[PDB]
Amino acid sequence: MNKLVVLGSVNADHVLQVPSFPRPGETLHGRNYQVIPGGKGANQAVAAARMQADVGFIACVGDDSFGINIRESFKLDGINTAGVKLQPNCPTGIAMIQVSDSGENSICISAEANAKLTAAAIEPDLAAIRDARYLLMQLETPLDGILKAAQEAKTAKTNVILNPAPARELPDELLKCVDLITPNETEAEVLTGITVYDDSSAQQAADALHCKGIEIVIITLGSKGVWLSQNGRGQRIPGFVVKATDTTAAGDTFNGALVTGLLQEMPLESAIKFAHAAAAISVTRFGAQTSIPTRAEVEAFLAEHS
Amino acid sequence: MNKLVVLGSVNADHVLQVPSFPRPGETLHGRNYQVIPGGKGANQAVAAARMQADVGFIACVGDDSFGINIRESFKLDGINTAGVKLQPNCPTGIAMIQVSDSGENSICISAEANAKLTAAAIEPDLAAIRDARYLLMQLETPLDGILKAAQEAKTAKTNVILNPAPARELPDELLKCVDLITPNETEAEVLTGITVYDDSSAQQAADALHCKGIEIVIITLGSKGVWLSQNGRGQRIPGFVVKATDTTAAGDTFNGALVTGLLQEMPLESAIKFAHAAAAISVTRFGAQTSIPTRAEVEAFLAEHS
Repeated sequence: MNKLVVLGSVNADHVLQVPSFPRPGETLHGRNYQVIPGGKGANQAVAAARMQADVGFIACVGDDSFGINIRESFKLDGINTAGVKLQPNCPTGIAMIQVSDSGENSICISAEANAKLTAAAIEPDLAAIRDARYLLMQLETPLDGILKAAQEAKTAKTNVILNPAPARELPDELLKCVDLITPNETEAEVLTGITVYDDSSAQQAADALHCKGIEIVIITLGSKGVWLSQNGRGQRIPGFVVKATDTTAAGDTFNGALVTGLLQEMPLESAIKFAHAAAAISVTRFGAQTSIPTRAEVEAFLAEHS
Repeated sequence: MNKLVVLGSVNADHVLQVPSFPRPGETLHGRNYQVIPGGKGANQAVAAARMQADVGFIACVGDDSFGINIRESFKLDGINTAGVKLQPNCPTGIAMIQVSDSGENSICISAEANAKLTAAAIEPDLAAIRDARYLLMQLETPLDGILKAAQEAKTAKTNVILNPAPARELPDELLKCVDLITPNETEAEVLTGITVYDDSSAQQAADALHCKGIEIVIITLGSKGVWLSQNGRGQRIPGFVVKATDTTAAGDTFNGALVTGLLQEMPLESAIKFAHAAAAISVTRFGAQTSIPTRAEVEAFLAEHS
């Protein structure tokens, strides 16, 4: 059997470059069309697996031949595709982003197949949920599904991780079942109502978060730190003075790596440096699944910086 | 060697219902995304194949898990996949059609493989174009690709029909090589300067075409019917007492069937009627390249009316 479990949303991002934004009536001729596999659960697991983790994936994809072009694409990169199930006649999720590239980006996102990640949808995967040492999830899947996964674990012990991305709002009864949380400043706020900008206010979030049954709270503060708190012990990790590049996974690899730390007996602070490496290497990289570096890398990088 | 030859585009239509017209900044959670096979050049050759004709297709697709599956899909519909030149390291051509649930639409067109079709790319296809009796083509692929196709067709006594879709302004040198023309209200002004809305105005635009070397001029106006102007000796034709819902493949079925008619020796006057049926049956079906009826279906339909 397996030891790491990702529970999340695979989805293809349809990219096309246009000369300007749209408007009602006419049509735009586009250029450089590409499809980049994406979606948190898919990133935060290919992120893991490349660091050799003993990882399993729980996600829902469609039968639109791509949906199958990903169930292997995964399976090769280490990952156990057992709990990634094919939804019949539903496509895997999508993003239609017409580009500015003249300004900002118009994103139109569907959830399609990702909407089948429900309570009854992973009753067979609970086996793996319990016998696993960890569990990783983000909020691109329905809570109804994100929930049974958490609850099945806690009762039969397993630390549970939640990326609050993409930002929304959660019920208390759930955050109690989380043994961490790695929000981002602009998200993090919506979970409590505390605009994070400096060290002292960065602390108020945690306790407010902590107070909801959460042991560890690591709010990414982006270009400068990783606010860590183990029951209130707030800190700071100055990240990496490097040469940045695109957004992409970054917070997907980061969170993807942090869990790769914890499995190989690292203490958190040891991992957060490790994570921030991946979050520092592949941010000179770009794309999505194209960014993510290997163990050989990050470990080498850690050495190259001292 | 096949009797009818179609030259035109291929599309993939990425339609996803949007609930609010896209704007800058933030995203959107649309629903019910479908991938609907398309492209003018492609509807019409599929239209043709549905009316049991001898059709071959000359078009460009891509490596895409579509551009291959579509070519295999063609044959199961009886198509000469000869000239279906494929494209290495390139996606096909696409239409990103955002609904608005409602208000207005956002169709967004991408170039891609519908571009390789240049004068030079159809050279071994003269073989097909010359000995064939008809040539059907539209305006969604490169201009210099058609320009050569029309002339060697004419010089090889092969009839050429030009669907000027989508509407654009064209040079001479080519219009001297057309044997028949199929525009609408919107198409005429871009080539004859006439705003054409009724019988007196419809005779005048035509002439300009006539003055540009075009004999048979068929200006179709979906709702009100078609104005033919076969050398000035012209008339008005009521296309069946019907509607138009997915006019997408409507004027595509019209064009596919009309040439399918003329090919079976039908008189000009009778084939325009023939198409008018299939369009009238096509327009009542939801969907785009799925809104196309079978021959028996159209033929039987004809009996039921008069």
